[PDB]
Amino acid sequence: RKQVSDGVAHIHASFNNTIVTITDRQGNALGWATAGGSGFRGSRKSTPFAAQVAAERCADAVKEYGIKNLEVMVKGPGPGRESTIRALNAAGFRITNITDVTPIPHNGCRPPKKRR
Amino acid sequence: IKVRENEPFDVALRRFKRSCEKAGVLAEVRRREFYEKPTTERKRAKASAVKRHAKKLARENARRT
Amino acid sequence: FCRFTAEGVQEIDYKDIATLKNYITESGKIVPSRITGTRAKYQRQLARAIKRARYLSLLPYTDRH
Amino acid sequence: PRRRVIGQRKILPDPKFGSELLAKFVNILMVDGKKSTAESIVYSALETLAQRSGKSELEAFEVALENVRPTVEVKSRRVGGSTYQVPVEVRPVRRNALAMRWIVEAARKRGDKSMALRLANELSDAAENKGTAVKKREDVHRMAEANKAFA
RNA sequence: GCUUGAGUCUCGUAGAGGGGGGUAGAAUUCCAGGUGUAGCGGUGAAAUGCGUAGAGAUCUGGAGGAAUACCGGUGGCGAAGGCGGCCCCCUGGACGAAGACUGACGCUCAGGUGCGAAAGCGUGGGGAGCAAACAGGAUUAGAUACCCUGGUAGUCCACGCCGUAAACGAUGUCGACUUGGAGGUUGUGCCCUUGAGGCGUGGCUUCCGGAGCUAACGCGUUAAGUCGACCGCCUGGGGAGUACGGCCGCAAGGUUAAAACUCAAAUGAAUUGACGGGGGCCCGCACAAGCGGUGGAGCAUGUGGUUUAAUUCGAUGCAACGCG
RNA sequence: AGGAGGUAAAAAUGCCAAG
Repeated sequence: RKQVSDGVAHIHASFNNTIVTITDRQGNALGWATAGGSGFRGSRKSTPFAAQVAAERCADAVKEYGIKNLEVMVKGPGPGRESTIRALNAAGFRITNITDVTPIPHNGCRPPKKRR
Repeated sequence: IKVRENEPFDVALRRFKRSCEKAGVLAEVRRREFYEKPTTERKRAKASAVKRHAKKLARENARRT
Repeated sequence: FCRFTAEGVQEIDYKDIATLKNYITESGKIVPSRITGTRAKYQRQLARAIKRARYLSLLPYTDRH
Repeated sequence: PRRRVIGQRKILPDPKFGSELLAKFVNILMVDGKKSTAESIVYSALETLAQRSGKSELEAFEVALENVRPTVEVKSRRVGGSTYQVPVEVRPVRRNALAMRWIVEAARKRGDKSMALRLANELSDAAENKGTAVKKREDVHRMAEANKAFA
């Protein structure tokens, strides 16, 4: 193992599913866990609780690296956000800084027409 | 958007993204160009704004509170 | 509620990054005229000033650069 | 109902030894308003369990409650579109009252000889939590914990 | 002749007005690579789809096309259609101040000519994202649909064509006159700019409302008020903006535009109801929380049906069926 | 006062009835 101390937690809180990827500072991924992997196939993965267990299931996937300092990068509309950060704080990580990297275009691509 | 405040963290309390978007530009560009329904939903957004401004300046009757 | 160059008269120049920093937010977006109480003439003026200053990298477009 | 939030009843305590919680238990065992028949079953099953348990009557009884006393249960609530099951915490007055019901329906399914023998068998093996009465409590906790996503 | 109408000059101001050429950042997709591990994606829920050939996630690098977040506002400009990043070049119109000038040069306009959203058509490009058609998966009695996964034409550019729209303030243009209030926006004068003020005066614009008008709704100095000039148009509904003919068009079609026959109505605004898979509030063993039943069995009894010489008549969703 | 949301915010199907 490389045993890095400071790392970055990325959170892809989409409307249907949430993906918690913990990387190093450079961006190389170390481990991840989603709401679909924790069970909860269907409507249950779109809830804040499945985001919470996805972050916990990602915390013990990087126990072999000994990360102690996490900077959170949340991205997405989903209900994951304000619950999957609290699961990292209870997991025994020091939250150095939070930021949202939610990709907002400066108006151009045509979005879909969908859902009458 | 970006949050540190650097010493006494203890709690998220991100009003910061709510002070800019938090959903408002993202639950808008989720779909549906429409290209003219903005022009009509902006209009009733203004029409309901100026009607309640006419309403709050027309509350004084008695109503016996 | 307060004012701007309606009293401290100006014909806004984009190179005055000290004054222009007051009229963007922490994410770099232009703050609306309903907040600062700027006259609509000058809000058009500093919108062109900020848009020029973003081009010369004197002001950032976002905070995520 | 719609309007009334009515206060509960006034149960008189048990005549053998004064306890409303046992007195509530004989009502759930009762059928057809025959209370003297049901009290005959309770006392004859509590004494033949207190010999097997060693503990005296009430404390031998109430220890068999916590193995069937639940703590969360599902309810079918609709707020958005289609309806799903939310696990809710059981209020304490209901909590043992739901436990007493699960026992006497488990004892009624028991294939023993008499109701006194049936209920004493069910109330004893629930103190070692192996009966079907605890299996009701385990299966209400499984589907509650399967639906822990809703709170 | 005259100067008020109309116009010219001087000086400024505001503006997504137009045409051309540059360039900017955000994002999507693709391409390549690093890390990394079993899912991702999607939905009411699913599946199709994508993924151990290592996706999704994350990071770096690149290539492309298209649109311009925030400003942004019943804000602005334009004859209308319309027009939003920034910068330059070319260019139109509007408005204001203070004067000067021309001297009725004006208004309207059939035919005519020009402009004219989107879709479409022609030729040549371009093609990220969306997406008719189409395909697959669902849903469903069926589902040629809504929903999902893909996806060609198209959307973009150049140059022609089409010439239509709920092209709408469903309100032709021009002029005059006739109480008010609150705003927005853009000029300008004067005074103590003494300070964001005070006082005026123009242009455009939003809302409310008086008289008046209107069938009513409503309009209400930006009139649907009071008048004048000119133009377009209407004459019951259906047949029908169709047929035929002409003209126009590459075509799709447009434009002009009937009749036979048929009905005694079609329609407008408002009113009281009822209803809504509209909204708010509330109630009832209505649901929920419970307990005991019925539906199975055997009888009792009533009805339907069938049968009979007759099975007397009546009661028939709830509110007939141990009912008269 | 306007703005944003909130276990939450919906959207599964749901045809017909004759003078």
